[PDB]
Amino acid sequence: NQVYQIMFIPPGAPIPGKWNDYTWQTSSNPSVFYTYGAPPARISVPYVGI
Amino acid sequence: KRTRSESTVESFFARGACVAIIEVDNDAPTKRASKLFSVWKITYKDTVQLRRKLEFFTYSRFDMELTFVVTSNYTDANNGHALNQVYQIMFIPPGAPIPGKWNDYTWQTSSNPSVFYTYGAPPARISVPYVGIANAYSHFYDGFAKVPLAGQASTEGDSLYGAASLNDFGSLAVRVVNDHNPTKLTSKIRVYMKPKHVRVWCPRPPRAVPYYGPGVDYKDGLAPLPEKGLTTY
Amino acid sequence: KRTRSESTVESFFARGACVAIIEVDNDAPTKRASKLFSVWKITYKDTVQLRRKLEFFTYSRFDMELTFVVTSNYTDANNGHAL
Amino acid sequence: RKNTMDMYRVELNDAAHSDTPILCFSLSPASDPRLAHTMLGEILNYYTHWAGSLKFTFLFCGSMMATGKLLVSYAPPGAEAPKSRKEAMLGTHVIWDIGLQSSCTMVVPWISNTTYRLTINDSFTEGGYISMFYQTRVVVPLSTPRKMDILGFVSACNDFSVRLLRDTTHISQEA
Amino acid sequence: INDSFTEGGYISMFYQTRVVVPLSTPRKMDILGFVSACNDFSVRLLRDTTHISQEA
Amino acid sequence: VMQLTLGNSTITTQEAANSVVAYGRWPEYIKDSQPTEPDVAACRFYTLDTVTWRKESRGWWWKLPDALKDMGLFGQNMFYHYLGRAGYTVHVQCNASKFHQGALGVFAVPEMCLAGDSTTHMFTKYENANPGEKGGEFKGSFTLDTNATNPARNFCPVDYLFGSGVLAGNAFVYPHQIINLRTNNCATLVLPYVNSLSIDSMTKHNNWGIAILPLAPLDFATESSTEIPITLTIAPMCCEFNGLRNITVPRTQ
Amino acid sequence: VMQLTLGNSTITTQEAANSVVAYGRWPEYIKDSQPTEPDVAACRFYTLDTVTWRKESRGWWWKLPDALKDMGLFGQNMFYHYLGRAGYTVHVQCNASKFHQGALGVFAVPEMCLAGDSTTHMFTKYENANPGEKGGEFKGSFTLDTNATNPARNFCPVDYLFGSGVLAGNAFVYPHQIINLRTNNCATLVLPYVNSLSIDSMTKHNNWGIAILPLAPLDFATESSTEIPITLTIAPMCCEFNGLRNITVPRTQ
Amino acid sequence: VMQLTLGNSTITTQEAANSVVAYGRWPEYIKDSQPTEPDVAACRFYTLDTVTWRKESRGWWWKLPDALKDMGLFGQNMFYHYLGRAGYTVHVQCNASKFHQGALGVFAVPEMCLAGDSTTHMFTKYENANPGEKGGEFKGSFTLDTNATNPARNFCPVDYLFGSGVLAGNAFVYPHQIINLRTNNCATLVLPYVNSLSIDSMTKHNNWGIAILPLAPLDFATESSTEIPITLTIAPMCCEFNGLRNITVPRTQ
Ligand SMILES: CCCCCCCCCCCCC/C=C/[C@H](O)[C@H](N)CO
Ligand SMILES: CCCCCCCCCCCCC/C=C/[C@H](O)[C@H](N)CO
Repeated sequence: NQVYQIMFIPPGAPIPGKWNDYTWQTSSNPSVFYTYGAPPARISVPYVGI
Repeated sequence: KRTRSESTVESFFARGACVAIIEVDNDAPTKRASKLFSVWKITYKDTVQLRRKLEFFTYSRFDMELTFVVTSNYTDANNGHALNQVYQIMFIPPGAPIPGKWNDYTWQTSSNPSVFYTYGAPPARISVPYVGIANAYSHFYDGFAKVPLAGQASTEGDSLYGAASLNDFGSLAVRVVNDHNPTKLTSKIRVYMKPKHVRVWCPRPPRAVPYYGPGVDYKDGLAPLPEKGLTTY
Repeated sequence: KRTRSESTVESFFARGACVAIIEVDNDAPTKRASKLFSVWKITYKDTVQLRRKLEFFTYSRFDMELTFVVTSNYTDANNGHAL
Repeated sequence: RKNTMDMYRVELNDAAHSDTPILCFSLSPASDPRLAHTMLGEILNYYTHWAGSLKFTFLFCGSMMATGKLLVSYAPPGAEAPKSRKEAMLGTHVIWDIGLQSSCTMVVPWISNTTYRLTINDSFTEGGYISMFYQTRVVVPLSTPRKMDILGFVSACNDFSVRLLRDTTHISQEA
Repeated sequence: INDSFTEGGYISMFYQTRVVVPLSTPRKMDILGFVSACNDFSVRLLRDTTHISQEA
Repeated sequence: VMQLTLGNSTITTQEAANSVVAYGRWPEYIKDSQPTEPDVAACRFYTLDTVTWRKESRGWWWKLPDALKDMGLFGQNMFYHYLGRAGYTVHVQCNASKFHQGALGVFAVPEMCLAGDSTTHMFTKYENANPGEKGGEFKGSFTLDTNATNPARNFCPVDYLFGSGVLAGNAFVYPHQIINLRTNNCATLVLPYVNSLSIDSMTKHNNWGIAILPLAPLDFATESSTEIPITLTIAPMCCEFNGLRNITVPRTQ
Repeated sequence: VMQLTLGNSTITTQEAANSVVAYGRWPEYIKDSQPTEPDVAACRFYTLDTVTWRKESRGWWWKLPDALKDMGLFGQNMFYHYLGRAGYTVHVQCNASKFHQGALGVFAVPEMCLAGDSTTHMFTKYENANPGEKGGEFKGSFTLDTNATNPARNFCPVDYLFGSGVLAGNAFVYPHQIINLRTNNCATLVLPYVNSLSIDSMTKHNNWGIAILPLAPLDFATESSTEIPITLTIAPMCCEFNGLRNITVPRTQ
Repeated sequence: VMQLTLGNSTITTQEAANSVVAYGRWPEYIKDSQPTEPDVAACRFYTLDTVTWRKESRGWWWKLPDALKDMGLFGQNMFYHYLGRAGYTVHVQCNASKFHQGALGVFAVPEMCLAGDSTTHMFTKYENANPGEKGGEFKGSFTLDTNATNPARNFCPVDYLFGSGVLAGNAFVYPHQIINLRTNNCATLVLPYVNSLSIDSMTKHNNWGIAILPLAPLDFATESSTEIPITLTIAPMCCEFNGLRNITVPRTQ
């Protein structure tokens, strides 16, 4: 079974360079973990326009 | 425009962050090169994101949520498929037995909290309250556990700077409870820490150089500032 | 500093502990060496943690919760996968 | 005397006064071998954190004619363990007057730098030391035993509490 | 982040007349700069920093 | 114009810069929510070794209550009682004339942990991490102790890293004062007791650190060299001691 | 000074140590929430065989109501009625002079199960697990019965294990008394009925055990040997018997 | 039965003889008609060197607050503060059995001046007039020191002269206690501060003297020799210290 990670990178945040680099620690970056076969992941975000 | 709702301590710290990855293997016991069970000492200093966030203040209080994200894979593709895996994560507080074998008495969980996970289920999540012996968690300790005294032998009374007294918060032992599959399987569990009800005291400046060890030591990379002209915009 | 909330009888005893492991096999009945079904006599004395905890007192009353953690595996890797 | 009855007794004689300690041990109920096997130690072994004061009692099992004076001192943490009565009398202490009372109880105050102490061997939460010395001597008349044993007991106070339940280190199982 | 969309302007420091010192006085003098936020300062959209790294 | 009167000691100055109370709280005794209280017998000013400020000076650091280990009754009570609690009043004096140049930054750091000089982590010994009344010095760069046979086991503070891997510019986050030779020749700090416990050992744990950094270079007229004495006078406040026992004699050398 | 008056018996002593009521409850008759009540006819003191205390003594143990099986009306009612219930009053007498040394520990143990001497689990017979008025003795070490042809099928109590694999030091958890020869030469215990049933068989189940251990060695002046009689006098309380039937004759040998 | 609880110390005895408060007044702090108050930190019992009572013993003497010069915080405050004031609680322990004989007289003497051993008047040095914790001994006769080259400069107490040219029988004028081995094995005295000044130096002046005399010969059964330990435990009361200054280090030898 496969597990997928989807990480949000806001402006100015590090861009992952390798598959297992520090940027995936998700210290402050919102992240969603999905397990194959589960109902599709859903998230909500408010108005974030400057 | 102020609001200051996302700048609060709760908002700043209430974010999941990976602190450790525990690797285990499902294989025949006769293969001494395989690790059937693993033990990891609980600590946030193995990472850099949450460590940097926490070191912004000298003292803190908070409850914790632990999340265990489990993944697994095969070491070969010529042996069909294996059965569903079940994982056991046991908490070992200070003074409790450390498992020595994959199926020893320590796994009976007579009084040790334990979590059982079935592969494919939503990641296991648990909550723990403040368990600090002191009145607040300390991220820095300017002192020694043992103070050498006059007349003592040179081989006694020695302790590392800061040592660890309040930091002895137990360990986690991870194993597979299912029968050993004929084909070796490799599993990794990511531990995510999420603090709640965070109160902080004694703010500290942000770290400037790379972290080297649980302490404040540094060896290289001490030139973070780049070059820029004095009168250049 | 006293509280004495985790030192109560409920807190001391309200903890899950493994007492027995029942092993079964899925195989052809013609193989007399395989056990298609198993029978286990209910008792807490097969272990040592819960037995030691319970023997702290001569008499006791309580309700019980049983949890069954099931695991399974193959005896071979050259026969694809089972249902 | 290990693993028999004799380990439960401490010997005393009518020798001349000496500053050599009669008894010595460390306030580590969950780690010290002499206290880890007591009910207090066994209960503490099930928990990671503990707090509160303790009562240490000593009973004299000599003859009626036997009389004497003894000192029981508690050295707080962070100091070199007492090596003689002179250092012992610098801290909290009690006088056992054998001849008026056959038993003496001493209360260990909760002198600690942390809210709770750990049930493992660590210098972070040292509980101090407890020592027993002679005051003058044990005095016995003619036709009286010259070797007399005393019995020690340990108990928890009303403020004692434990937390962080955990497995013990005195339990094992095959396979 | 560095973008021309939200330029904050520039800050510059110039002489007005000069630095005047009498005899037997240092002729090279240093000044120290400090920056702080005002009472109306606020932030949002928490994100990871760009001054942090970890091996592996 | 400032007058600090405490116990049987008094310090009068006419070149002060008011004062800052760390975290806005003065030292106070433990509230309810046998103790030993030396009171005025210990709550008085003691003068530590005067240091010299030169053009090449990189900074100085002291630990508290470590610096008061030998200051009479306070140190005696610390070595006689297992646990203790007390706030501090720190006074830094740096005399200068109208022809002098420079500025000092005084920082009161809680849990002032300093980086070691050895490859092994936290390998500094107690005897080198507790200098005493003499404090220590800051270095301009990181030097690695390669003496494997006999490691120095000393700290290796770096001035621009503040000795803890943090840029010196951010050191102002801590309670701090600035002694500018053109406006004031002395400064005062009030540090309340800071710890995760109400009381703690006075020998195993250090509560505060005092860091004096040369925020601006020292200069005088057109002379090629000049020296300025810097004096550090510290007084304990709300002394409380607990757990009387045999005297503790920390190892030296 | 103590006087225990019960039924037609009275025990007077002037060297007692007050008394302890096990679990803080005196024996009482069954409440509502044809019975036979011998009353004073059975509720009286009976003296068991006096034992000898020597330097090599390891301890003694008795079972109740087993020890009263032959004590007149109480035993007759136990053997005539299927079920029964009764508390106990235990009195231990150990006379000594001012020149004697030693101490005895009297422990009242509910469900005093003792380890067997055979490899087979719980293989002790009824005839050896019910000594009667003579009780038994404790051993200083565990001896394994290898007589496969004719196993002894007796208990193998160990003094420091309390006979049940538990350190003797913890035996004070049970209701207990200490007879110190320098303060008191006798002790008394009050044991209420303890069981999971309101009434239970008086022949299949034993309710209490009395263990006398030598907490301190026995010595006298400077003599090389000395002996002290120890007497155990027990009285049933609140006797109740039920299920009248033909007399029961337990097997012997 | 007596229990003396003071500071962090407690003494329990069952062979006391009540107690006598010297002059009928307990120690009290100075009334109105910066001070240092160690309180419980100093007001506790300290045990002095145990002495041996033999058939040839002539007596022992100690000086206060001299005997407490090395007893932790009390001595530290005495050597750190110029002036001081404190009462004393003295406890003398002399264990004995029913077969022992003898009696001790404990006398609390204000201004206990002792005769010297030299022809020159008052020629004893400070180092010999201040023995410390070890006190001194009484002699059975007066011996004149003829060592002109190196005079001993020590005291020459005489038991029957009380060391001051006064018959020992009149020594009971002072506050006193009698430890009779057949009635009590210990005694207690409460000595308030006595001087012509409210406060006085703690190093130049001695406030009290404790004299232990063998009022009756020591004997035991029919043995030819016997020894009895005598313990002297002293606690300061209402400690007050004044005039903080540099530590005083009295000369020795
Ligand atoms: C794993 C967590 C993922 C979190 C996803 C957060 C992304 C937030 C994106 C906000 C987008 C706002 C909607 C777009 C607005 C308009 O289309 C643009 N202004 C015009 O292109
Ligand atoms: C299978 C059950 C797992 C149960 C997990 C319980 C672990 C409890 C750990 C408590 C950790 C407290 C948070 C850490 C505090 C600070 O970071 C330290 N004082 C500084 O390192």
